[PDB]
Amino acid sequence: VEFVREGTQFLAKCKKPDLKEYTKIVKAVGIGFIAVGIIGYAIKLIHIPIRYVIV
Amino acid sequence: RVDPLVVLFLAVGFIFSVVALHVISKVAGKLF
Amino acid sequence: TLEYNANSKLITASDAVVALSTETNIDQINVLTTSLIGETNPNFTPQPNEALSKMIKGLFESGMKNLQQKKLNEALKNVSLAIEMAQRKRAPWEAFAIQLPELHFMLRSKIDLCLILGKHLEALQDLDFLLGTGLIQPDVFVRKADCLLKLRQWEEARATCERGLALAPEDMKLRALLIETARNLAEYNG
Amino acid sequence: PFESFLPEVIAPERKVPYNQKLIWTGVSLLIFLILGQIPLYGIVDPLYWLRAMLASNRGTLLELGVSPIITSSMIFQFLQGTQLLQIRPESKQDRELFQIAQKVCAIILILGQALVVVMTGNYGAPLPICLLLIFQLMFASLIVMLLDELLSKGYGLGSGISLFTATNIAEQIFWRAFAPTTVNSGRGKEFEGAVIAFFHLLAVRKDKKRALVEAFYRTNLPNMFQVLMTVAIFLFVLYLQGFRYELPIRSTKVRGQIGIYPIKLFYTSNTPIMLQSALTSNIFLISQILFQKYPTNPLIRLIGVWGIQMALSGLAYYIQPLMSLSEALLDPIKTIVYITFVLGSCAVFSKTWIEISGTSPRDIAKQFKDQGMVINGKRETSIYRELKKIIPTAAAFGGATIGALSVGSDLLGTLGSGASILMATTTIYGYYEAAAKEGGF
Amino acid sequence: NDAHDLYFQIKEMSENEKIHEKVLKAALLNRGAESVRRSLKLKELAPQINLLYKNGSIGEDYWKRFETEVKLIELEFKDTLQEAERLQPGWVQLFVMVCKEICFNQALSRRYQSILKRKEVCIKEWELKINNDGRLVN
Amino acid sequence: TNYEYDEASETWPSFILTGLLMVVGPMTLLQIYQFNEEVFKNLNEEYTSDEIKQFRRKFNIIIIVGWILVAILLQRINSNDAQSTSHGIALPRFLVDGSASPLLVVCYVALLGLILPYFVSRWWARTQSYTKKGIHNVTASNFVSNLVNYKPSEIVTTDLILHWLSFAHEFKQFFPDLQPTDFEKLLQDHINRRDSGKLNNAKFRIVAKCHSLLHGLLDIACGFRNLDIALGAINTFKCIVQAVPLTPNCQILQLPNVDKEHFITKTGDIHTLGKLFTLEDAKIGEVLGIKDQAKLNETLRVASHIPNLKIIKADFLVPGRPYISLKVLVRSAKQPLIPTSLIPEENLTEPQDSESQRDPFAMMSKQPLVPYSFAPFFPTKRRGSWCCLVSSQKDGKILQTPIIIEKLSYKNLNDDKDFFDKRIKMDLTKHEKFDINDWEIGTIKIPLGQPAPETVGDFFFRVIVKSTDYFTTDLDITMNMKVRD
Repeated sequence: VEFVREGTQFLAKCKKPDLKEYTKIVKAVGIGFIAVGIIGYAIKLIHIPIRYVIV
Repeated sequence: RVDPLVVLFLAVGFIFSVVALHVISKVAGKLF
Repeated sequence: TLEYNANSKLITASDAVVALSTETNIDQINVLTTSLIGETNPNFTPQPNEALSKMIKGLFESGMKNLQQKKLNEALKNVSLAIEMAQRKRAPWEAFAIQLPELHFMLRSKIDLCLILGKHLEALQDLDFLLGTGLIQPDVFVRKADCLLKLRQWEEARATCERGLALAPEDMKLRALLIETARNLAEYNG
Repeated sequence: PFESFLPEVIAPERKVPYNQKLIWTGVSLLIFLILGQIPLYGIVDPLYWLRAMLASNRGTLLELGVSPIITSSMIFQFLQGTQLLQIRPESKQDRELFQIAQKVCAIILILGQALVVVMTGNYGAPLPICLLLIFQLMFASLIVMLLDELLSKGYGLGSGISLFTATNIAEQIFWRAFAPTTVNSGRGKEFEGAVIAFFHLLAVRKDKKRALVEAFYRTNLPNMFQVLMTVAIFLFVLYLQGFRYELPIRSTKVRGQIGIYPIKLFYTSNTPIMLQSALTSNIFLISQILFQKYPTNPLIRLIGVWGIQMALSGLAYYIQPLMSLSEALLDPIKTIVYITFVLGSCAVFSKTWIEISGTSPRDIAKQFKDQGMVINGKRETSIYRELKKIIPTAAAFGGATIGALSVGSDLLGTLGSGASILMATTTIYGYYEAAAKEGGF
Repeated sequence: NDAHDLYFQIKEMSENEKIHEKVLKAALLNRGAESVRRSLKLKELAPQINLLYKNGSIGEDYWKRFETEVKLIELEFKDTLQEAERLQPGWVQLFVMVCKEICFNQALSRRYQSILKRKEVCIKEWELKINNDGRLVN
Repeated sequence: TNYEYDEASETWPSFILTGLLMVVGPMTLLQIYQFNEEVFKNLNEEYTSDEIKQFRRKFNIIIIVGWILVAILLQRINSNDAQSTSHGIALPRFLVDGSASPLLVVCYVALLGLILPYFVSRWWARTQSYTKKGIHNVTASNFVSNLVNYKPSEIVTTDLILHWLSFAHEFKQFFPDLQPTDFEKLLQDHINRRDSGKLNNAKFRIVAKCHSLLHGLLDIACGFRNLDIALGAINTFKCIVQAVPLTPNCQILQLPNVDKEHFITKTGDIHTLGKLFTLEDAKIGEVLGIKDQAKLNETLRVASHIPNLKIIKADFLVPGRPYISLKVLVRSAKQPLIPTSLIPEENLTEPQDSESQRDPFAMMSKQPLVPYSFAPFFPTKRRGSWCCLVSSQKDGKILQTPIIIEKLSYKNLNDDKDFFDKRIKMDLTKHEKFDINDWEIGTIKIPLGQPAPETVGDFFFRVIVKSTDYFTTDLDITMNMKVRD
């Protein structure tokens, strides 16, 4: 039960983000992840009919 | 020795070559 | 192009319009060959000449004697002639650390003479050359500030006074010059 | 050391700005991703785990993927860890020889693996087609290796392996969400994507009070509730990224430098989870192979028995992940032993990795003595004792939190594995924080 | 903007016009002086060009052009020394010092000659009114 | 596997519907979710020439269209009549098996073989040729090749810097037909307030582009640790901004409407703004020769607003890296001189907080921007600037790049405190409207950029702060660092 005690002590000693920082971080992460995923999805989609036609 | 545009041109040539080989092999059977 | 004279051994540019670098190099080659004509030894030495230095000192003394006679008009001409001779008829390959100090010492006396006589612009230009060629001491900044204020350049006057104070701040004349230039500038604005 | 004259991309002499780096990252990613859809020409042992972990798919030019590069790098990393190569930083020629040896062994490894797969694969034994097919794979692996070297030299935001893995994870998450494909099983054509089928049923069925309850649960195909769980866990793990410990530090060789040294919670998230996943995949592989080859034996039955395929009543049965709450309430001791195993595994893996990779508190203390930096409000002879009281506990708690998030995602049944999501988030947050500490658009 | 080809032109003209022999040595000393001056200039300009390059405000081609010029100047100087040796037997141990002095001396000579032209620029720029004797007449 | 396409319009309508909704919705929600006085921006447009106006003039529907197309598709869906698993795709049938079987594939082959590599190559060639400062590469090469073989004999004037500028390469792409001599002659015609005649649309463009080139020259000159050419650069930039030739009495010729043939001939003792304002109000009109009250008011109102600086307190600061601190008092050409003693000394001091200690320049980053300049002959509109450069005093070489400050408070110039005039000479500091807390004090900080010497003693420095759009009074002071350890 000492391990969770030290964990709680460490989290109380850490720094939790505020709103103005949390919103900026979430905006950046969301836009980056979406920009990667949408490209992946579109390139996986477009190549179905072409790979069908040429093959 | 090699610049980034060289690598990009190599990749584009490779891809276009494979696609052209597919389309020629397909049209060969369709025409004859 | 270029034409070669026979008897004068002087290379002259026969073209109509030539750049400045070509002219300077041609003049340098002319002076070099003119000195090599007189210098007879095949292995010439950087050792300075003697008779030329003696003539230079003789002309310098002849000019300085006019100050003892209080002849303030011909002494300047004599010193100018001595400087011209020491600059012209001295071979270029002579030692640097012996041709520089003589020129500096004579030019300082010439600056003092020209400033006392009443010519100013020539004094300012001589001071600027002497200060740019590698000699920075409070014996120059005072006279430069004096000439600048005399021919009415105030911002540069304060600038040079401050640079001068930035090397030997314990002087008693730089501070008076700073006060006077500050007053003149406050009048020039106000 | 030997003579080597082989192609390689050159690094820039000056630092490249943010935009010329971002555009190159994007275009390199687009090329690598198009290289993954086009099928081979010579076509006329399914390993789902290895092809999902190594960013590879069968039937395309990218069937090999980054596996030879990563295995060569791992081999040389292990050889350097065992102090056999005795690489010394006092010389640059040795480093050049090592980095060129990496490539000259990677190429022959690609050749060997490709020969193996063409000799054993399901393509067929029946020579010009064979040389064409081996040349195709050779050229594709060469191009992907050049792309890796380029993005690693500095023209790109980071390495290539992590970026490609995050790309595959995000692509799979979106494809499981907005899938346009349909299936017809008695009832009719139904969309395989959550939002697509949701809106389709909202539009054409016109019976809302039933359409909502039918589309929200969807016990057979992915639904919107799983999407809600995924976005919730995403926001949670993103909020969990800012947790860090900050101690004040100052310099002594040069005075007037006051600063703060951060100690985060997600120290080495990436390695332990993929290592443990590889081990579980290998164990499942070997257990299935032995159960197929041998009908029954004492040790064969004890290691694992497969049933309805899934393992049952065996050591491999315990290590398998839980599907839903039904299996959880069915056998509590199984859930207990599985949870303890998955937590202890990530804990010990984090510990051995922080001990091997050279990020030990003694190493940090020695590095501080090198830089001369000292704690702001503490003495010099106590810095190592202070790192001993912070680093191990932080690493252990981070590993435990990663394990807890993974088991929670697996029990909730999200669209993708929690390990994949956390890897994607931490690797993209690395890029974000690098751009922040550097400063750019 | 160089005095290298001038020596070759003088040599070619000597090949036909039968000019005196000391003019050749004069042109050679001129070429040597120019070479030593450019060598010193490059040696003293290297660090600041390097800083402007590492700052990222000059491009990439000029850096290599500079590095090439570094060795081109040395090659030219070596060829000039070889030509000097060919010109006179046992005349290399003194030529270096003679060149080292004439460079500085003619540098000072040019700086001093510039003042006659420099004097009227200030007149034109400040709109002074100076009569003879160099005094001010308001 | 092997899919089957929708040939009866059964699935792709909903596909396009959701694909449009998922991009429309964010747009709709984003749409529904959503100091420094300048008096020249109004007076400038009245005195500019008409041809310059002609030159300066010469050189959301997605939401609604998406909503309406979504409505059309929704109505089309509503109008339709609508154990092994059969895989199927949502794309229609004629996109893959109709008469357009080669169209799609050739379009994709084009988009992969032409548009991508060609565009990448063009963008690479466009962003690889430019230097970080914002100028071409050939221009920087020319500037450095001109500063390298530069004798100390030639005195830098305006003409030499113009002769360097007419060699720029960005002037060739604009007009590949002209020659450097034409560019030099054009710039001469601009500075002397002369008319080009036919090439006005070229002269205006080259003058408008001259700014970035002069900034590049200034930066490289400061790079070579050569001061005189930097000073010449700033002076020529003043000249080109104001459209006036550089002479002794220029501070009074920078005015809007003054006649040279009258001013130079009548008087020869008026050289600057203060000496000008010392005269009476009618005497100013009499000497300047415009004799028009409606026009004299404008020239007085523009001559009473160009800012002259003054030092109040400047000293070193020694953090891990030293940085100089300046305390200037921005004033106009009319306010009399106020002593330093009456300053309450409160605004001069700096509050010591952790945020201020971490980045002291944060406080300077707060002050407002500078207004629009008064450039009736510059083509565009320019903001004022202040270029500060530091120099040593032992040899006289610049030792860092010029830090170009931009933010400053010109509040002390406003027409509110017109009672504070110099022509009253009645000890106006003891007035009822005088508030020692009302006079604002700007602040400029220059990072020293070089490590402190390890020796112990006196070391002199010199900082210059020249204006870049007017011909006002500048700063030139010498401060010394007394390292003691």
